[PDB]
Amino acid sequence: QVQLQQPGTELVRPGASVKLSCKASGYSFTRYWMNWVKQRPGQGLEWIGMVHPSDSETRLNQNFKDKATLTVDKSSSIAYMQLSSPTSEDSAVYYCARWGAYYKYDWDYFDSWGQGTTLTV
Amino acid sequence: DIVMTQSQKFMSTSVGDRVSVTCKASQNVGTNVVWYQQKPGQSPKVLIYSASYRYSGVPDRITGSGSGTDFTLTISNVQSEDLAEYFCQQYNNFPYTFGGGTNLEIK
Amino acid sequence: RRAACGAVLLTELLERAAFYGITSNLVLFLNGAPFCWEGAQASEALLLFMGLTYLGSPFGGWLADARLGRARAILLSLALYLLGMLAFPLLAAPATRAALCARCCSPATFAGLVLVGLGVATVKANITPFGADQVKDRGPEATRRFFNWFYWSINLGAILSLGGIAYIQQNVSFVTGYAIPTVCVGLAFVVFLCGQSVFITKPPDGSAFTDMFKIGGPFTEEKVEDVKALVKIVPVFLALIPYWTVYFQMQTTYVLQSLHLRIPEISNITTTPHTLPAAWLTMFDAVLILLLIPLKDKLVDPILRRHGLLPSSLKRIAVGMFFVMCSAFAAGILESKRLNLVKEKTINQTIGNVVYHAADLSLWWQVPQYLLIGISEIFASIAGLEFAYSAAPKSMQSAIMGLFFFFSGVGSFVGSGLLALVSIKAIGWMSSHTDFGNINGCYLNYYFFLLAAIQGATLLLFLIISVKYDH
Repeated sequence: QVQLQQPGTELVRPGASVKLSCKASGYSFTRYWMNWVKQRPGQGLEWIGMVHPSDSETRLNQNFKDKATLTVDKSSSIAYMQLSSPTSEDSAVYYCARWGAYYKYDWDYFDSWGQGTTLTV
Repeated sequence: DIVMTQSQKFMSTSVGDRVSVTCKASQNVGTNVVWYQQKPGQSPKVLIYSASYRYSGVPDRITGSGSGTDFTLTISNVQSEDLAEYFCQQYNNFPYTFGGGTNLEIK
Repeated sequence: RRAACGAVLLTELLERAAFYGITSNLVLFLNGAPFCWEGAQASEALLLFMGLTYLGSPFGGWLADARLGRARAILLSLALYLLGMLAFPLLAAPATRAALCARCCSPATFAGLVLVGLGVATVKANITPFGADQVKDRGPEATRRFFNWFYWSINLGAILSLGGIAYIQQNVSFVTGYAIPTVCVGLAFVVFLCGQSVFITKPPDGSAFTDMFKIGGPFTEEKVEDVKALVKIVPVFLALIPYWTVYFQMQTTYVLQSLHLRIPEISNITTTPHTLPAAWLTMFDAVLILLLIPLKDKLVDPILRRHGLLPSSLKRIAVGMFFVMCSAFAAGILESKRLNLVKEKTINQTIGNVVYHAADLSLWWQVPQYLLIGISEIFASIAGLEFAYSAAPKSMQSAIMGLFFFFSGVGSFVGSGLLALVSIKAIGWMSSHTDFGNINGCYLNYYFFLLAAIQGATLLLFLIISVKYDH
């Protein structure tokens, strides 16, 4: 019943600030790393940052530094990812993947994904 | 930044046949490769972790093998459900890098 | 003389560098292609090699004390060492592997392992009493100083090996990663041959064991006092067995815990193109000992001698046992804190090519648990060698040192058996280590506390036995 709810279309304008949300429910939010992946329409997936919603220790991707900023609202159990000044090449499907790996369990896979928010600029 | 190359972008297969998608890591990843299956209009679903294991619910026809640099996901009993893009992700080093994606073209 | 006492230290440094360059990445060498050994076959081969290095030590000492002499036995054992080492660069290199070739390349690698094990055993049994003999004529204080610097050379060889040889083996190549240990053995042999012109050599005494094997009387006073000293040194060696189990279990479980603590990864050398070797995690004890032995010899030892504290080597072994028990307790505390920490925050870090699941606890939190153990090797280890040399009979010093190393190996294997015992489902302290490969579900804190209790009991028993030994 692990559900990472995603909004869907997130049409914005270039140069603005975008805050994609991922409502994580059905599981203990603050024990698994919440990663964000980006799939362009005609390319493959690109892992863009992870955040642990217990210390908010974000292990961002170097290609996505200063673009993405991974935040967590633990009160509502939501993981936010903010793109600053998204140009024309930032339009893609952003999945909020979980990471199934924690105390005693060396599963090490993305486990449960979000439906993917289609950011269009 | 391990460039995880899936040199075959499109695999064409038939129902009941066998297709082995390949994935060559840039470096010695080890048994640290996860194969995902993104169905059309769906989020990727983990198929095979550690490059040789099987997630719960995989129909056991989708086997995984390989280690180090070369990895392979073999479907020996391709049904009509296996019409999806198969992604080869490495978690051996950060940042996690996916494969270019290989999609089965059922004929 | 300083030339002989420098040649011995240098050849021991090179021998230790070769040994640690073999052991550090032996399991992964056989596991990886093209050897394609099984998961446990490489570990079994390494265990057999270490067991050979420990079991051949008393026989390596008897060979030097009955047939060949201390000086010539080290030369022969280093020649065998080099001959067995030559297999590994030959096997790793694919051009020369065809000549040599529990797997496809089993015979060549097992012959190499056997030869290197016998060489290590004989060198370890013979080179430390031979090294002590150089300054033996200058008193027991000179012998103690030489043993301090001999352990420093051992640990410097370990530093060089686990730092450079392991890194080259894992992140550069296994041909040039295994050729350097062979060159180290060759350099040790060359150094010993060159220093033979300055070494102090005691001729062998073949009959010395015969009288010991037989029992005014039919034997002289010296030949019965040798047996009287042997039967007094045997109980002390036996009482050190649990210390050896505890310490060799530290050397493994501390690394296991290191791998599951947040290791600060380097973005320059241990970055993505390369890997962080798992030998660097074993290198911390030797790093600390490198800085602790000069402090002991220049500062701690003169003060303890001036004020008369701890004159006997057995009291020093006892304080080393106490410090290693304190290290076990500190490790248990740190592991309890870690297991509390890895329930809501587990990070992934790659060591070699294995993705360990560490806690959000800095690796340097092992500094209090390692410094103490370092002090242990300052006291319990070095003084042990002293007691294995000073208390040995004059004619069978190499044999007694080999027996001391054999009992060290018996302790190591008893510790391996104890770790396997706590891994059973009935106890389950370390049972959850094969299903997933991480100690995050394993009660390593309870195991560390068990090691601390075992070491406390051993320290009490050793105090009793040391009091009896000195009357």
